Formats: sequence, C-alpha cells, structure tokens
Amino acid sequence: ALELGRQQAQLLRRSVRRFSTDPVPGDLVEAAVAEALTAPAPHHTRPTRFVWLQTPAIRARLLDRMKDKWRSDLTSDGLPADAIERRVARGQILYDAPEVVIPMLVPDGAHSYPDAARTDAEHTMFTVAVGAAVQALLVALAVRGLGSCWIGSTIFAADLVRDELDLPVDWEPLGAIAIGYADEPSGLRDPVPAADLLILK
Amino acid sequence: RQQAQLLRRSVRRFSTDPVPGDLVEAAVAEALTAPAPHHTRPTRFVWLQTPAIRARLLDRMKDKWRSDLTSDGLPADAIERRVARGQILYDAPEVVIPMLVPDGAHSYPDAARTDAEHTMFTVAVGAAVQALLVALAVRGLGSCWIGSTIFAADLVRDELDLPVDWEPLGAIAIGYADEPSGLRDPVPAADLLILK
Ligand SMILES: Cc1cc2nc3c(=O)[nH]c(=O)nc-3n(C[C@H](O)[C@H](O)[C@H](O)COP(=O)(O)O)c2cc1C
Ligand SMILES: Cc1cc2nc3c(=O)[nH]c(=O)nc-3n(C[C@H](O)[C@H](O)[C@H](O)COP(=O)(O)O)c2cc1C
Repeated sequence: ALELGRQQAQLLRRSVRRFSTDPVPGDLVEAAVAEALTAPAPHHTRPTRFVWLQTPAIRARLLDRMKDKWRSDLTSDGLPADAIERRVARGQILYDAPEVVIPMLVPDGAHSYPDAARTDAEHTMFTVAVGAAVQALLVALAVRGLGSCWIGSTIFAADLVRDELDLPVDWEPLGAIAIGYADEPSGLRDPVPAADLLILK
Repeated sequence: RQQAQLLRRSVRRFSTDPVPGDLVEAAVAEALTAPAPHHTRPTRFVWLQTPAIRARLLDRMKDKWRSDLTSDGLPADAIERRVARGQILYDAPEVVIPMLVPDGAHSYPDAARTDAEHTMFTVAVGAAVQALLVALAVRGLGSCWIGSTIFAADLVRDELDLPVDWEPLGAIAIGYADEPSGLRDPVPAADLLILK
C-alpha cells in the first residue's frame, strides 16, 4: 500500500474544469501549499509566493479588469465580436471556482549581475522553480482528493494584477490555480510513452 | 500518495550502482503528465548517453565559467570553489537536460504578449521537471536540478546540434543516493502564503 501510494500520486492529477459545490477545507489548501514548497529552488532563494484570493470582491474585480483588457486587446487584433466572447468565456472558470491561488515569482535571494544575459538567465531559473512549485501543488491537491486547473491568463496581465492586489513591481504573476472537488470522478491517467519528447544524444 | 513528493530531495552524492534505463524512460513518461497549455508541447528531455559528448559539453561550460568569473574579478580561489560545484554533472550516472521548445506557441505582433507566451511555456517546463524528479524518486532514484545550462544556452545548442529555439532549462543529474535520506516533513507555508 506504501509502495503503490508512492507510485499513484502524480497520476491522480488532471486539469479539472467543472467543480462540485462542496466547500474546500482551508486546511487542505494550506497543507497542499506547504507540500508544494518542497519543490526545488536555487540555494538561498525563495522564488515562489502563493497568493490566495479569499475576498470575493477582490477576486471578482481583478477578473473583470482582466476581461476588459482582453476585449480591448482582442478588438485591436481585429477579431470578430463572437470570437472575442468565445475566448473571454474560457475565463469563466476563475469566477466560479471554489478557491483561486495566484502563483507569483519574487526575486527573493536572486543573485545580481551587471549584464543583461545573466540577469535574464537568473529570472529564467526563478521562473522554472515557480513552475516546479506549481506542479507540486497540483499533485499535493490531487492526493488530498482535490482537483485543479492552471489558467495562464494573469501572465498576460501582470500590471493589472500588481495594481489590483497592491503588490510591488517585481512580483510577477504566473497564472492562476482554480481549486475544487471535481464535479465528475476521474480515474488515474495512464500516461503514454515519451516517444519523440525524449531525445537521445 | 502522501509519500511521493516527500521522497524528492536534491541529492549530490550517488553510488556507483548503474541506473536501469527503463526507469529513466518510465519516469520521463510520468513527468510529461504535467500540465501544458492547450495544443502545446513545451517540453523536451534530452538524455546525454554518449559519455564523450557529456564530457565535452561540461568542459566548455567549465571554460565559459572560468573566463566569465574572471571578468567579474573573482579570485582564482573562489572561482575554483564555484566550478568544483559542477563536478556532480561529470560524476552522475545519468544526465538529462530539459529544454523548452515553442511547439504550438500562439503568435503575437507585440513583444509584451510574445514574452508572456514565452513565460507561459517556461513555467510549463518547470512543472514537468518537478514531475520528473518525483517520478524518479518514486522509483527509488535520486536526482538534482543544476541550473548551469541556462547560463550557457548558445554553448549547449552548439554542442548538441540543436536548433536556435531549443532553450536549455538546466540539467538533471540522476543516480542512486549514496546515503539514504528520511522523508521530508514540510514546514507550513507561513509568510510564503499570502491571503487576500
Ligand atoms: C532552477 C534550479 C537550479 C538549481 N541549480 C543548482 C546548482 O547549480 N547546484 C546545486 O547544487 N543545486 C542546484 N539546485 C538545487 C537546489 O540547490 C535545492 O533545491 C536546494 O538546495 C533545496 O534542496 P531540496 O531540493 O533538497 O529541497 C537548483 C534548483 C533549482 C530549482
Ligand atoms: C502555463 C499553463 C497555462 C495554462 N492555461 C490554461 C488556460 O488558460 N485554460 C485552460 O483551460 N487550461 C490551461 N492549462 C491547462 C492545460 O490546458 C491542460 O494541462 C491540458 O488541457 C491537458 O492536460 P491535463 O488535463 O493533463 O492537465 C494551462 C497549463 C499551463 C502549464
């Protein structure tokens, strides 16, 4: 059971888009976030912050301001009205989701370099670390019976997130995580072989 | 299940036991279960099996480091101490390089949304890396993520004959831990979890 339990974890993780209306224990969120932070991070750094959007008027106003920017940006692009609203409808999950947690990059412990190349490299390294912390959260949720779906939208509206949530300039949003009990039971995924995604040299 | 992610430690000393290849393969299949934006495949894992190529790529990385850190004005002392921290990639039984590839990237005319898309693909690869280190661990195999290839991307592309838009996102040293470790027991998030 201990062997198996070890083997099962990451295969319970699906991108869940339809949530039942069962409230989420606060404690599972908190514990799952604690597990998430076992992900690796460069030494003497803390790249990841998780920003849990508990106040519904705050969640809501951030999402409306995002929606608004989306329509005007997609309109500049010359997309037709219907197509814009199709896209915008993709964001409805963040409105209805039982919980929402924004992962953010912060350059805590970042090394400082004089040149642009190594400064970008450093920010990249920090970016993949937050990426690792997000996977570890989705899996921590999934093993506590909780579904989730990573929505990348805040990445395209960093200034609006920062302004709305009153965060300093160097906090960088890396999406949004919708969290809830899935409306439909889902089994274990049976992953496929790596095939062309693994390259031998 | 409570176990899996807690077996994952950054391990820096491996035994001489060889690593069965089918575990590296199966573990990469599991890593790619990580989420990815729709109709994209941001991640490639590049396994350095050919020892001459590994030795040759690290050697050029070592040279680039020495030459750079000397530009910065570090003392020979401190330089040798820092570069010796890359010995692990020489010694590790296996080395896998995760790489970002813009496969299925949506196209934008402006730099702002272009960068956002690149950032989106970058975090997806990170998630896949975590998924790998866990997948390995749950098959009783240690690993360590080393960031260095991110700082020598041109060298890595040159040396591995990869195209210009393959971006290395470190290197994962893999082997059986020389000393076993206890499970992790994570501390609560405290100030890293912000409530709004
Ligand atoms: C992006 C990234 C780069 C890293 N680069 C290095 C490295 O160059 N050398 C090294 O020894 N460890 C490296 N690590 C491993 C971290 O040092 C390690 O995660 C940290 O010391 C905490 O250990 P833990 O993973 O055992 O929780 C890296 C981790 C990440 C996420
Ligand atoms: C960086 C990132 C951004 C994402 N953004 C979205 C999104 O805006 N909408 C969405 O439905 N799913 C999003 N996803 C989830 C993927 O669509 C999902 O992983 C894919 O449908 C199938 O994988 P899964 O069901 O195995 O997770 C995102 C994933 C990542 C890594």
